[PDB]
Amino acid sequence: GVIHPFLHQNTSDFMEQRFSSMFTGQEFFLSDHVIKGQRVLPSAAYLEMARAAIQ
Amino acid sequence: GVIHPFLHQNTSDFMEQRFSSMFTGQEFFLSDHVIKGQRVLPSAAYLEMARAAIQQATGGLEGLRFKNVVWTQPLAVGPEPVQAHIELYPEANGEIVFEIYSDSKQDRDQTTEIVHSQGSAVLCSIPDIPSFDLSVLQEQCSLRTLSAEQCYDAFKKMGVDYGPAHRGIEQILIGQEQVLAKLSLPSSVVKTQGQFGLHPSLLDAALQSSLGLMSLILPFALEEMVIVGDCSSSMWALIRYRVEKFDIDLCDENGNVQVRMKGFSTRKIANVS
Repeated sequence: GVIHPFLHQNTSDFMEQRFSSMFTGQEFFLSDHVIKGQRVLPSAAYLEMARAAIQ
Repeated sequence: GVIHPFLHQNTSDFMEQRFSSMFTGQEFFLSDHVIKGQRVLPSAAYLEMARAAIQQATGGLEGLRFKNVVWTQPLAVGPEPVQAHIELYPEANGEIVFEIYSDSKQDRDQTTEIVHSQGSAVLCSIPDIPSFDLSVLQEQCSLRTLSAEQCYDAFKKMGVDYGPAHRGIEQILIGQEQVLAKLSLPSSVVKTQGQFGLHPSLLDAALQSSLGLMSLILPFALEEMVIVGDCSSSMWALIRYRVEKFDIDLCDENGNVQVRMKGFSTRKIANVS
């Protein structure tokens, strides 16, 4: 399963700590957040993503 | 899904590169590899785990070398799935130290890490190993021939029950201080040939073939291993008795050495009857 709605999988390697997520547009934070006709990730989402990743 | 049959998920953190896998015991490398009544992860699996882990941690090739590998404890998977982990520690000299352990569920106590395998790895170049003339080796190993039925009957008698996925020995030709074993990926698992670099069936068959040299128990150790190329569906294991050390060359149908193992050692126990 997913680690976190914004952190789908850990993909870290010897060089960098990294997390990766495939956003489809059906998630509530995308389908219900439409700016100028296109689904866009909310600014707040980046802060939550960084927080969870650091945790 | 899983990254690799032995690497289910990446769990690295700022402290360590790490991969984690929950083994249920239904996988072919456990249900068909029963020693003394228990499903046990084949020793060969550890090397493949480490190989796969390194390939992920470096961003993926050939020319990998393991050195000073040890096998300390068996990973038995009973009715409860077992949580295994591999941690990789890189060093400045280019060497990668790996440790493969599992979480014990010692009730009334707090979980503790049980170490199953340790070793080092280095990314080195591919050596130009001369091909073996399989005809000459077959001639040198003409003292006796052991069929697959004979080998796995002996194993079953010793309490080692190899299921279909781990009956890679087709026959063993016996020589003096050496044997030459014909190996083949059991048709049960041919589909999976591409999921592994060091396929546990073939490599475990190579280690099984050490039986031909005339019991071996844990801890095990390996001085050196070099991955030269890919494993094939049909292969040969040239085993040479070199203290209590022997060497194994895994070769393709033409005698090319795809995997060279130097210095296998295992604890000697008296054989009963």
